[PDB]
Amino acid sequence: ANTFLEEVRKGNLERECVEETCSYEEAFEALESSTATDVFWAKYTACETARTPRDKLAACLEGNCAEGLGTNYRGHVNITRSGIECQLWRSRYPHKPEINSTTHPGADLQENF
Amino acid sequence: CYGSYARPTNSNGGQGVMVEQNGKLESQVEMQFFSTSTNATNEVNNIQ
Amino acid sequence: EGRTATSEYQTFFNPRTFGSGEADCGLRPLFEKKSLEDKTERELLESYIDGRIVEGSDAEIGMSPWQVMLFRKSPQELLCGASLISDRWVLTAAHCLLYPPWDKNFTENDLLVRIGKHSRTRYERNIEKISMLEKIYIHPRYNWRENLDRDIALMKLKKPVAFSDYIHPVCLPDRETAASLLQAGYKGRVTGWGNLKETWTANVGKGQPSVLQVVNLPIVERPVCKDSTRIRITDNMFCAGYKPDEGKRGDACEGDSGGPFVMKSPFNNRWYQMGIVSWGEGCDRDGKYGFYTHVFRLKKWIQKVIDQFGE
Ligand SMILES: [Ca+2]
Ligand SMILES: [Ca+2]
Ligand SMILES: [Ca+2]
Ligand SMILES: [Ca+2]
Ligand SMILES: [Ca+2]
Ligand SMILES: [Ca+2]
Ligand SMILES: [Ca+2]
Repeated sequence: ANTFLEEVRKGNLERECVEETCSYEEAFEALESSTATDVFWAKYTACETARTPRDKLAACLEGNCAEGLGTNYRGHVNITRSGIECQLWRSRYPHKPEINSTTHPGADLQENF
Repeated sequence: CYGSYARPTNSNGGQGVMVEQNGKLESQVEMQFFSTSTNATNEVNNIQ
Repeated sequence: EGRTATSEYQTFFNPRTFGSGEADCGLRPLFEKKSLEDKTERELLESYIDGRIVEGSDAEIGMSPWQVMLFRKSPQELLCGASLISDRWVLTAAHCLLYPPWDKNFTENDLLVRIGKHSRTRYERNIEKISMLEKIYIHPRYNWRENLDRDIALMKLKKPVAFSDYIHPVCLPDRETAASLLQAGYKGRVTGWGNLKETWTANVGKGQPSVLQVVNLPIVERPVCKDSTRIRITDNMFCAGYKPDEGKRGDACEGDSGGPFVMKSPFNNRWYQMGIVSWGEGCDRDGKYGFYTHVFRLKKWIQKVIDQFGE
């Protein structure tokens, strides 16, 4: 955002929307891949507490750790705290989830992760 | 732009070709609108 | 094949409360009374061409008389499938009626049944019939807490529906008859409209068929059936269907849940329903076949219901 003459130089997704509080416009401009754009947005949002420092935002981009209540987690662990198998979020077996893939598509709902 | 001239037509110094349409009475000037892309891409807000 | 050796049907149930016309189970006037063979019978023998998985095929007219469609009374919604066992008793999956975790707890006065339907979204007044449930019996051995064991539910209709070409009960195999048919290597038949796929899967891309659909599925080995699931499987449930090779998932999730699994018996020219199309791993998990709930042993139990209504 700062260093006004940045909009004439080429840019770095990391030298605009990472090491600096950025516009989703410059984010949109730099991303275009609107799926990953939503991903980066989701990042930003969850990383709202990971805005600083820089390496914290880098880790929040890695996504292996759940931020706060766990909106950002994108790992491969699909097991409950006590070893019970996780039911498919979209499937109705054995429970029909009021809160499921249709209601939360932006969390990247995997098989049972 | 360097060295580009175009004679006035109306009295108030506004350039514009007077087309022959039922005569030379009328001038053809169109209007076009624009809004922010990114800022008004995903959303709508009546894209003011 | 049966030639000059006719196995007669033995009446195990009294007609007074089990219903009349018991001797005429699974006999379609259009096909059975004129010895007309359906175009889909040529695949019955398990000695067929290298056992390649056959896609879904549309059933003929009047070839599914024992199928029943369990519908929501209010509002309008298709619920499940069911099997016609007699002119005054119906058999349906218990999970379609009772599932407190599913927010599903239906009384006798909240669901209806439709018999003899051709198209789900249409209404052909003359040939199809509707009925409203009155009494429901649940077997105490129905265990939905561990593996959906014994998915059995019995229903009684207040106003009986007489015999017709598109509505006719299916025969009930016993223990010896089931053993003989299963050791003969004959494929099973599952009829439905794809409501099982809607209920137990979120797979969007293959719309729910409003036309009567039929799928042929043979049986596989029981120890392999045990090894095919991470959840314990009782003897009352068995595997059926082709093995879905890697790269594609099988059609085990076709049809309606609670529907019949029938085989045309070669010894008496009759159709015997091995059990109920219950929930299996063929829907939720790829690489699995259809798991079906056995009801053939329940003959002695069946009369135990109508012995309550012998007044
Ligand atoms: Ca800047
Ligand atoms: Ca900037
Ligand atoms: Ca800078
Ligand atoms: Ca820019
Ligand atoms: Ca920029
Ligand atoms: Ca940097
Ligand atoms: Ca822009």
